[PDB]
Amino acid sequence: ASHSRKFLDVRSEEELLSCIKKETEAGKLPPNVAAGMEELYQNYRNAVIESGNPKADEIVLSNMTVALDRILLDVEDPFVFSSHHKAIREPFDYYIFGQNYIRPLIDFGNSFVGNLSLFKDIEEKLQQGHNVVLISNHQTEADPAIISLLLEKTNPYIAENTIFVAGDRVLADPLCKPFSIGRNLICVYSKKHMFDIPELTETKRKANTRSLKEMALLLRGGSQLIWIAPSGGRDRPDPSTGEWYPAPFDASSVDNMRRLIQHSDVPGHLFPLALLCHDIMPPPRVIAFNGAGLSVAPEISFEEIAATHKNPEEVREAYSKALFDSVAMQYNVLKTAISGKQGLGASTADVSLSQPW
Repeated sequence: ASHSRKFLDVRSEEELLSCIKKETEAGKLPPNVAAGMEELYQNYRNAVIESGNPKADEIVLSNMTVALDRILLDVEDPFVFSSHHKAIREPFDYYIFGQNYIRPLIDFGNSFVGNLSLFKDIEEKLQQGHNVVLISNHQTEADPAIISLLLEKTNPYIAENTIFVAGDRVLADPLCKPFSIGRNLICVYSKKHMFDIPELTETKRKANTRSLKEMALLLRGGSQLIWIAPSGGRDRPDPSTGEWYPAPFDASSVDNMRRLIQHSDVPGHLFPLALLCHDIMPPPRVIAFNGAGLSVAPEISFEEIAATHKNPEEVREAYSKALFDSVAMQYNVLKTAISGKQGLGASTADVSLSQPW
């Protein structure tokens, strides 16, 4: 069994669309995957053309041709994710593939980074051998790429070496897998969906145990940069007001992360991180060109929280809530800069915004 390379011979939208139909009729694409490709093509095309980019036609055809080639390759021979997955960069550079694919969807012109200088401080801690965990919200299946693209110029180390805790659809759906192959990951089934199919819960636990043992081993070696969203899912708009805010954190996931970092025999840090990009690829399909925001702020002192609270349970919830409140402060600044149309004027004493592209 060899890989079919027909999508690479495509030279137009018509040939690209016919190639989907031709591969489907030849039985090489299940109907759901063929439909998802059509949807992906149309939505991506519209978003890039809608953006006004002078090179939209070329960009769409190029990026979609490669994407469809790589998706088909995964349908033919599905990648299996190791507990810890290192980004594949050779012989096909899946990291660059994913960067290039998402780049045209971000309106850099209206995108913002909060507290850039702190990402440099994060690099200096990693240079010292410390471990750093970014405690973040999560908005789209493309978060890792969006994070990486916003920091690619100023902090390429972070952009390429961050290890994302991720799992579920992005590691299973062939439309998403080629993107994930190009990222460093710790593969974990979310608590959120753990019970969706009860017959599979034990299998998921066992897999999460392997991944978490591997993550602890990595932390023992030091210099790890890990991203995790303790809400365990993507943010959703308020059902009443329609307003988007970071989803509440699972305080136990936070506490587990803090404990691992404390018991790694290596100095570690948890920083609150906010990301704003739901418009680009929103959760329940839809793709749009839009500005994005990323911000980090200083670590919360667990000691101070422990010193001002009355018992263990209250301390754990207060610590998670302090991280959440920082993420939400930062997220509000990004929101104010972007949908609030304030740009850099949204800056506050806690969040200094910049556009370093």
